[PDB]
Amino acid sequence: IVGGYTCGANTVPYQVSLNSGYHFCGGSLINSQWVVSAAHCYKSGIQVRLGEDNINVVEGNEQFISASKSIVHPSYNSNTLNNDIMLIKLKSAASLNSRVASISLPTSCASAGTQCLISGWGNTKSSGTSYPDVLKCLKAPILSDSSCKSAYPGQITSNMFCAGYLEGGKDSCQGDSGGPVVCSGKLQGIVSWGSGCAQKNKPGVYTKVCNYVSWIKQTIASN
Ligand SMILES: C[C@H](NCc1ccc(C(=N)N)cc1O)C(=O)O
Ligand SMILES: C[C@H](NCc1ccc(C(=N)N)cc1O)C(=O)O
Ligand SMILES: [Ca+2]
Ligand SMILES: [Fe+3]
Repeated sequence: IVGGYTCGANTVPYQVSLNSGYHFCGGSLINSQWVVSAAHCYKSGIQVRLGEDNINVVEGNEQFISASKSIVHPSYNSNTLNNDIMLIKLKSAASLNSRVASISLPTSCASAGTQCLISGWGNTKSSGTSYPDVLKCLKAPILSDSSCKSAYPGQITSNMFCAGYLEGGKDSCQGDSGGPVVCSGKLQGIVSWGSGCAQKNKPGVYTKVCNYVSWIKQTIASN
């Protein structure tokens, strides 16, 4: 996260870190046994780390659980990033408490102007590389479809939305991928892509979760 602030230990209880010997993507806990992340975050040997703040130190409250299976959306296109969503089933159910909790799925899509919270352990620099130890936070508004499409001509599908600031300086970044975009207590987006990080006129692009609620429920119900 670029231009954000330190969230504070366990203030974002649904945030998870996907780990394979190092943090490589974020994710969101939606129930005791399932996590939602981005399809481009797929890889074998994923360990889900819940209740984390400092990802380099065991401070307590952490729960490390192996992924039993990862389900990338069948229509995911790695070239366009359309349908960039993936479900991860935990080998064992997580112990839910004040520090580890699930986030609700949306019942309706969010409108432009809606303020949301984006979080992650991704790069904090727009021009360079600097990964944080603790979780970073950023409040960003969902942009209008017209502004989003004008920023990324012919690259925005109905399953994506832009959020952030056109002036630059504040944005999600590499390492934040798969992480949550929560608005009014509901998971509305997943950190997907963008052009560089925090660049002017190049807001972040996110997977529009409200379009996948039925798919998520039907998939979880059959697995
Ligand atoms: C999909 C992945 N990119 C991820 C990615 C994530 C966040 C942003 C951003 N500035 N908000 C830009 C990105 O390009 C990749 O290019 O491999
Ligand atoms: C900045 C660089 N991402 C580059 C990038 C380029 C094109 C697309 C796309 N819409 N097909 C997505 C991306 O995430 C990166 O994440 O390193
Ligand atoms: Ca830790
Ligand atoms: Fe990218």
